[PDB]
Amino acid sequence: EGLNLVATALAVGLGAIGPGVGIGIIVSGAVQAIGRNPEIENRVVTYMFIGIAFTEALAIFGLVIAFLIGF
Amino acid sequence: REVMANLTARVVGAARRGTLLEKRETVKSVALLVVTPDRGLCGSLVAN
Repeated sequence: EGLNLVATALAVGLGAIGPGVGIGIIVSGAVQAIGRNPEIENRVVTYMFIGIAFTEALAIFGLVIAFLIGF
Repeated sequence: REVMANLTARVVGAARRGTLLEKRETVKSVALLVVTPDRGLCGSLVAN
């Protein structure tokens, strides 16, 4: 029936729930840390991104499913 | 003094120590605090 559309919607939404909060936490922490100490900026960002990216992998996984169920 | 010792053992960051703890490289201007007895008869100290 239309259960595949509900599946696609659930995949995208439930994938988006967690990564949004996590990425907010990452960038908030990095901004606060740089504000405290500027000279460490280029290091924390270098870690920031190699953290941040990992999270969206999960989200992207959902998006991948959000198409695999779609077609 | 030991409070200085402990705290300086930490916060070694030059930017963190940019406040007073920093060592000016140019040293273009310097200042001397001289404490001299107020009344004489002190002997050779006032002059020394």
